[PDB]
Amino acid sequence: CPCPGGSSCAIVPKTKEVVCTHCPTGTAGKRCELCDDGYFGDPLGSNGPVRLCRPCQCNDNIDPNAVGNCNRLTGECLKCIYNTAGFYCDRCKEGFFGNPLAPNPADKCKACACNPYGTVQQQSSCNPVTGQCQCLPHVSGRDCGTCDPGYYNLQSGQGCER
Amino acid sequence: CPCPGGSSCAIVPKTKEVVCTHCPTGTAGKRCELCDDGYFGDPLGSNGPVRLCRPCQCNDNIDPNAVGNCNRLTGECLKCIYNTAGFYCDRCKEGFFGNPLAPNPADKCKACACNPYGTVQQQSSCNPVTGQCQCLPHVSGRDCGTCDPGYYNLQSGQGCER
Amino acid sequence: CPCPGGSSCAIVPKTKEVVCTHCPTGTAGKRCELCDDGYFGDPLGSNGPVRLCRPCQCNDNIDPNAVGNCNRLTGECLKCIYNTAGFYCDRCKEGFFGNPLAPNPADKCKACACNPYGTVQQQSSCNPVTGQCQCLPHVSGRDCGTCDPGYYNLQSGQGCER
Amino acid sequence: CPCPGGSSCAIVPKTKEVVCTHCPTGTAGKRCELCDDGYFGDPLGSNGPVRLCRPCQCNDNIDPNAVGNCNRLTGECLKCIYNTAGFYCDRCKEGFFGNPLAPNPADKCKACACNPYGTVQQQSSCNPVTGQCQCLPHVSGRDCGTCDPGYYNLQSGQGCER
Repeated sequence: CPCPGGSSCAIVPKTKEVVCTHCPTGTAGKRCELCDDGYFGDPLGSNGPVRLCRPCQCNDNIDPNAVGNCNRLTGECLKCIYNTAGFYCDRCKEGFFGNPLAPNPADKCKACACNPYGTVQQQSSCNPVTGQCQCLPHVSGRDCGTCDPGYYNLQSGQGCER
Repeated sequence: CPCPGGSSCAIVPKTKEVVCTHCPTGTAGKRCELCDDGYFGDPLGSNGPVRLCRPCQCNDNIDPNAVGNCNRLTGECLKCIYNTAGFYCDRCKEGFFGNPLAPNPADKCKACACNPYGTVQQQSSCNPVTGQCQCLPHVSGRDCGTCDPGYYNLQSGQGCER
Repeated sequence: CPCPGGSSCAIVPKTKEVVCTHCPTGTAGKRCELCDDGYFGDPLGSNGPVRLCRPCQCNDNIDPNAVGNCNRLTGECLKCIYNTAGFYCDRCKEGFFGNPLAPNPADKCKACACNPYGTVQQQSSCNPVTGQCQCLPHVSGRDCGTCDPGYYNLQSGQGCER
Repeated sequence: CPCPGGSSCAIVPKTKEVVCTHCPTGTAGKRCELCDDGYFGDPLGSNGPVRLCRPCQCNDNIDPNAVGNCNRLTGECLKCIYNTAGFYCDRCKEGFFGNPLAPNPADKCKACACNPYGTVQQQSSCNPVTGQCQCLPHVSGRDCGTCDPGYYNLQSGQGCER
């Protein structure tokens, strides 16, 4: 059998070709040349040096029971949860802010929720760490949703006036 | 239905009791009061404050396709792979050394392999970072497997002599 | 000069010995054979293979402005702050509980504060994750500080009685 | 003294204004309203909620002995070393590839070194994980520096020909 240590093989009938069957854990493919789902690397050096298959590294921000969580070759996370994003689920989705590495799911990424009347050009994204939205003149609040004390007419859509 | 948002329920016949069926993702149990496998927390505050279920945090040193990787309540990792160990797969098994957080599986934890003739009291464990074994007099090497230059008789089991 | 690339040296007068002076960043010592404070490794392979000096890895739980934060050879963290502890400031001090890796200093490690009247054998340590103290009969609360509903006399020091 | 617990203060002569002097560790400023260098947060809630000052979180890819390693308000890493980059020194500089989180400084980020004759449009950047450069027709190698077996003339600057 043209398969790694442990792998048994089978002569398929539907085309008459041999394929590996008990590929070592972490690898898959007809020759156990691919990494299994949930893993990434290049077990047989098919595309560069040999890279042992290892579990995806997505800062624990992926569903353990989902499939296709990461690119089997590069390790790029594909199914980041909790509104996280980035190559390794280490950023927040655009329009969100917080700390993707915060251990409690609720504290990872919260929506910017920028008030459209007070935010410059009605932007939907805010500072990624503080969440501060970019406010029009004399508007205040993280979401730019209220006028500064003594100013009025937020709905002017151009800042508050005295 | 006495179940969280989304969960449907079913009146079982075999005892005539209702149980939840479409528990929100991450939770499980007849009332979706437990965290699903691969997750940990306390969704309904059954044993302390409410703790949203989150994927186990085992420094990516657990098989994504195994079950029971961590304690569903505390998050303690139970099935650490690559010879890693510790509460969160952040140490190496006893008798191993290296860096459990090293990204390549081969560089995480290697066996001490202390030479029994040169190691003090025939110990099997070595320094967890350097891997240095504790050597008898005039013995050298990480594994204490050879005499210092000019000394002889390692098999004396008491160090080399001149 | 018997010193690495860049290092200049000086013939000291007080004993008449040469010593290196502009050791490359991260290293120190008369021959730049040690790693500088805040770093760990073995730049010249003086005690095993060459290990480039790198900043201590203490999960950001060390004072950036303190000295001696980690062992210059092994990297073992020595001055863990915020009540954190363990080889790499990845555990909580004994008698504390929480998540040493929690990003907010206040959420890392909190004191067990076990009530001495309700805790078994007056223990001071609690579960490292939940903080639950070990309670005597019919005593409840994380700190074991109150009787179960309908029980009395916590100060009995043996659990509450009906 | 208009200063936090522990801080003493001084009436300066050069303008006659009081300023705090023994600010609690991690904070600084005339009112201990700023986080000290090497730290980030908002101790007194001067720009949003109170955020305890904590050491910069730059994946240990910053010089412990440098100043201004991170933004005192947001925590954005400013002086990433070892060719690392990104908000938290968690990417590699452009034109580099590897794993910024690799514990050995040498394995973090290596230069793409794309061969200009074999790389498409003479690009200098390569795949961030594999380092593979984008090669012209019939050119091979990570750096696109040699022709496929049986092809010739790499210096054509358009791929090799048979």
